[PDB]
Amino acid sequence: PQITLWKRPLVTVKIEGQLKEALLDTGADDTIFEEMNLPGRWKPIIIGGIGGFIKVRQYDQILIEICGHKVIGTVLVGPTPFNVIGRNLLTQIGCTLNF
Amino acid sequence: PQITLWKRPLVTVKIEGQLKEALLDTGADDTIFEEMNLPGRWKPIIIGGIGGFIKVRQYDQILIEICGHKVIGTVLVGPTPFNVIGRNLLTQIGCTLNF
Ligand SMILES: CC(C)CN(C[C@@H](O)[C@H](Cc1ccccc1)NC(=O)O[C@H]1CO[C@H]2OCC[C@H]21)S(=O)(=O)c1ccc(N)cc1
Repeated sequence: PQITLWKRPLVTVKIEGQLKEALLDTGADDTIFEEMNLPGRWKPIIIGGIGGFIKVRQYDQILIEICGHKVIGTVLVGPTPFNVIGRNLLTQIGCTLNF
Repeated sequence: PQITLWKRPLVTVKIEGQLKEALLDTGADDTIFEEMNLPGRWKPIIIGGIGGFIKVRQYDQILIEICGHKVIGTVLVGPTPFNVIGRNLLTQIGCTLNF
């Protein structure tokens, strides 16, 4: 689908049987989510953004279904004010910016 | 132009005679830049991100030239680690996400 930018690019995602809206963020290298449980072992990491840094739990090989499209990749879990889909996953769906 | 997301969507920008690379950020409501002087008065404001908050000087009706396209709108100046082009300006060029 084509998405304009007059409103926040929210999309519903299915991840670990959980339904959530997520922000298609081209400014995000990686995908981070609010607190929720996921499969496998994880590494603690710190990510930097506007205003400072936050500690998050790093998880690899996470299944997310995004607007009917399937993807697997790294998903970080931490105190983000919003769920964002970063570029690590936007690529796999062939998402592009266009103007 | 069509832009893939395997690398950061950086673009060269011209703003107040200054050349700058900026991040096309669909996760950014507004456009912010690192410290720089711009003409006229400004209002102090606070913006929120993943790491926390920062105070920035708000300027309205700012001319920015982006990859050959011209736009005018609000541009904030503050301690961002990167210059980002938020949705307040991404719309005016008719930028869209596509997958
Ligand atoms: C700091 C930059 C490199 C931009 N980043 C993504 C960006 O889209 C954030 C994503 C974002 C969105 C909402 C809240 C926090 C962070 N946008 C943002 O900070 O927006 C603020 C300026 O315009 C306003 O719009 C809303 C918040 C304000 S980031 O959050 O820090 C980031 C960096 C690395 C990763 N892996 C994931 C996210």
